[PDB]
Amino acid sequence: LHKEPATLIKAIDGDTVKLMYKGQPMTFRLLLVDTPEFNEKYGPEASAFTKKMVENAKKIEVEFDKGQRTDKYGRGLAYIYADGKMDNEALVRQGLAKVAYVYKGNNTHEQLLRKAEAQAKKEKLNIWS
Ligand SMILES: Cc1cn([C@H]2C[C@H](OP(=O)(O)O)[C@@H](COP(=O)(O)O)O2)c(=O)[nH]c1=O
Ligand SMILES: [Ca+2]
Repeated sequence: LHKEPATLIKAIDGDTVKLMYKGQPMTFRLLLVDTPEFNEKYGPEASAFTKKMVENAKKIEVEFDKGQRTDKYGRGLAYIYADGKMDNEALVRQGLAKVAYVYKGNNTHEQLLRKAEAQAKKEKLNIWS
């Protein structure tokens, strides 16, 4: 996989963000995770966590996987990095997302994220409390 440039347009919630990618605005949905909706328990914390990561980043990058690059809603499907740190993994490691929506052929980082979930779960963090 390859990292490509993007710039923040605006945070949306724990697992979606609006970025400018190849000069076009698009909403990105984070691969392989599910944060609670803003209206649910840990939803505000998930939203906050992603907002902070992307707004503080000097460099945002998007990494597509091998499979579909947009979903049925026209959202980009990617791993999103803030100064080299992957938000997808970070939200899971913090107990602010569950590994979810693991579809064949867009699952390159599946093991890495499950390992993070196992550790968040061992620590009883947030969702796992
Ligand atoms: C993360 C992801 C979501 N989706 C679709 C599946 C779900 O369809 P449904 O809306 O029919 O439930 C939806 C969940 O996204 P959200 O968790 O943002 O609601 O997004 C994909 O198709 N591929 C993906 O990789
Ligand atoms: Ca969600």
